[PDB]
Amino acid sequence: PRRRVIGQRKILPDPKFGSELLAKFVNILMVDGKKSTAESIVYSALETLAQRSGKSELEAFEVALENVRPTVEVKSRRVGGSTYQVPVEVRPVRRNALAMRWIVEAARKRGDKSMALRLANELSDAAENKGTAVKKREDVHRMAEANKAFAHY
Amino acid sequence: PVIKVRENEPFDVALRRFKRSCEKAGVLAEVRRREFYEKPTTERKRAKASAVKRHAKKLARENARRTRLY
Amino acid sequence: KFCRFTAEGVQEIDYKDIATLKNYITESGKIVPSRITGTRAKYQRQLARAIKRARYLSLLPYTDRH
Amino acid sequence: RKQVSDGVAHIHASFNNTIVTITDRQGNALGWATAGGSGFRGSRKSTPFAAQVAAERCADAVKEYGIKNLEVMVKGPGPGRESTIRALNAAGFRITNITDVTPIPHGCRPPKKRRV
RNA sequence: CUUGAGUCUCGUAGAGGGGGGUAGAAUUCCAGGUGUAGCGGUGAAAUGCGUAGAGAUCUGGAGGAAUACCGGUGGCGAAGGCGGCCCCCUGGACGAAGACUGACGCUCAGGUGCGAAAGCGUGGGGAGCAAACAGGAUUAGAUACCCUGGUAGUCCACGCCGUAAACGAUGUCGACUUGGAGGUUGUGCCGGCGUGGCUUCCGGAGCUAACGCGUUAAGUCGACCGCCUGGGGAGUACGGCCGCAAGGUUAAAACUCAAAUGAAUUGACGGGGGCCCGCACAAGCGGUGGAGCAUGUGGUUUAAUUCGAUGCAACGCGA
Ligand SMILES: [Mg+2]
Ligand SMILES: [Mg+2]
Ligand SMILES: [Mg+2]
Ligand SMILES: [Mg+2]
Ligand SMILES: [Mg+2]
Ligand SMILES: [Mg+2]
Ligand SMILES: [Mg+2]
Ligand SMILES: [Mg+2]
Ligand SMILES: [Mg+2]
Ligand SMILES: [Mg+2]
Ligand SMILES: [Mg+2]
Ligand SMILES: [Mg+2]
Ligand SMILES: [Mg+2]
Ligand SMILES: [Mg+2]
Ligand SMILES: [Mg+2]
Ligand SMILES: [Mg+2]
Ligand SMILES: [Mg+2]
Ligand SMILES: [Mg+2]
Repeated sequence: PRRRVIGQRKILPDPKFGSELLAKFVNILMVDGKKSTAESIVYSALETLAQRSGKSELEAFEVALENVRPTVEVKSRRVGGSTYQVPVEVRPVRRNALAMRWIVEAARKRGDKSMALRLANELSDAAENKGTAVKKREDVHRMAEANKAFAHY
Repeated sequence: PVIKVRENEPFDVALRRFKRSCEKAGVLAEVRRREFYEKPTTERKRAKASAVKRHAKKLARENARRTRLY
Repeated sequence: KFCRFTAEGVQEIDYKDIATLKNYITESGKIVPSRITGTRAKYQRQLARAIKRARYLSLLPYTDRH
Repeated sequence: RKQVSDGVAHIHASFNNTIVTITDRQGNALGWATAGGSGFRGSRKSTPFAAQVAAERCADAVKEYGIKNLEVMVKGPGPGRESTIRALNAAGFRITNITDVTPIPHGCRPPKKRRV
């Protein structure tokens, strides 16, 4: 806004693991205010993710974020009628939000039956750079690298 | 702007001395002034306008030293 | 400031006097404005006239890229 | 094929393009690169980043001559004046001199102003 | 007669003018070397140039035009104008100490001359630029703006043209009337005190419709000249004169309107500027526009489909 009186809003950590990061994943996946319906999807998907990779409940989700988190994005800007896409580094908080949003949006447009398996299928693919969530991360990185010449105002 | 690199001088300091030498001679100012033709009627007009504003701002600055804003 | 030719009782700047003339040309051979060296207007015209005469005799250079 | 070890870099920085030519002391070109030929067209061509890449491709294209110290001629008003020189230094050359050789008439009539 | 006007003596500054020569940078072209795939251009492109070797870089040569820096609301000239450096011929201005002539002045219709640029004629020259023209874009169209090229012309000699927002939109000459801050150029006395010329800005009285001018007046006066009499028609037609032509100059009338206009004020507006704000963008979530149905409206139909609201701010509105 023009005023900048915006402050951070408190988010409770998830009950089963006490993770600030994972609670936001539930919120992004939540639809129509149905948080309970979304926790069962997140918890049963990470249960599948842990038993399929054996790493753990928590850092198995994190290693998926490492391969989806963007490092630089382009912001549109017009000078002479044609728009210049200016690459800008992404702050750490927005890196998680973009990663979680891409994972959820990539998962939703999949072919699996249950969303819990649909999410776990996409989260597992993020570990070895296969899913469509990491493919959007690549597209953002390539688009930012192509427009690297415009990294100025 | 012929710049000779000196011993034990880092490149950035040597490069910085090159900008200061070029900007001193105003080579980029001459080139931009020469890329298009200037009519003699409009070079006299811009020279006349540059002198009047350097005069006007001086009196505007002088009268500010005789004025308080609060 | 301090136009040096008036303080020295100068009547001509004597293009042959190249030691004096090199104090009024930039490192690229451009004549320094009297606004920078504080030279009187009359002697600045003699100075520019002498520098151009020295340039023609190849005593002074027109530019740095000869 | 031959060894020179001491060349001159001529940066041609114009408002539309940057051309880098690395010659010897005698004025004989060995390799060259341009911002336009470095994969940048139109708006991207006239950026300092494009000129930096041109320097990187020109340094590598002349890598088989074994240049160690390099003199620099900077010509033109383009944005890629300083960026190319810094890229040449990062390439691994010993910069001996940096000289601006932009042509200034003391001349011919310039074209008429564009009424945009 | 000497105070206005002028002459002589000494010097000063100046892009004042005419002729000639010459220097350096740069552009273009030509020949060649190095070298390889782009160059150039634009908001983006394309035309265009380039593997027949361009662009870049270096060497040599040719040619024309203009003189970076100095350079300055700096200087000179009646005005137009005048800008590298040197020589020759030449005009004017100013200053100081006198001497000399003895008002010998000012203005000036007709007349004479000079008079930017474009243009015209004849003969040369031609780098760059560039009307016309061609091509490519842009666009609804684009006989333009932009791009790539490009001929007259721009340069020289002679002759014509005689017009410009030829403007300080302010005729010339003379006198008088508070000040301040400068620039430039002399000159006298000891950086200081004067005294002349030219010139820039601010400002007092005064004047002015106001804006503004203000010792360089648009103030107070005098001398002479030019010009004006509502807007349009119209600086046009016809006639005369001038011109090779283009046209220039002098210069109406019918008719038509009741205004046209100047300055300043308050607003509004600007694809003017500056500073701020709003789910206004941006960052996101979910929608509408597609389907069925509900409802209102328009249209149509009907005997009637009651009337009203009907940009935002009518259309699940009066109901
Ligand atoms: Mg152009
Ligand atoms: Mg007459
Ligand atoms: Mg002419
Ligand atoms: Mg002719
Ligand atoms: Mg002819
Ligand atoms: Mg053109
Ligand atoms: Mg004039
Ligand atoms: Mg004028
Ligand atoms: Mg008049
Ligand atoms: Mg005034
Ligand atoms: Mg007529
Ligand atoms: Mg007639
Ligand atoms: Mg938005
Ligand atoms: Mg619908
Ligand atoms: Mg109704
Ligand atoms: Mg109605
Ligand atoms: Mg309303
Ligand atoms: Mg409603």
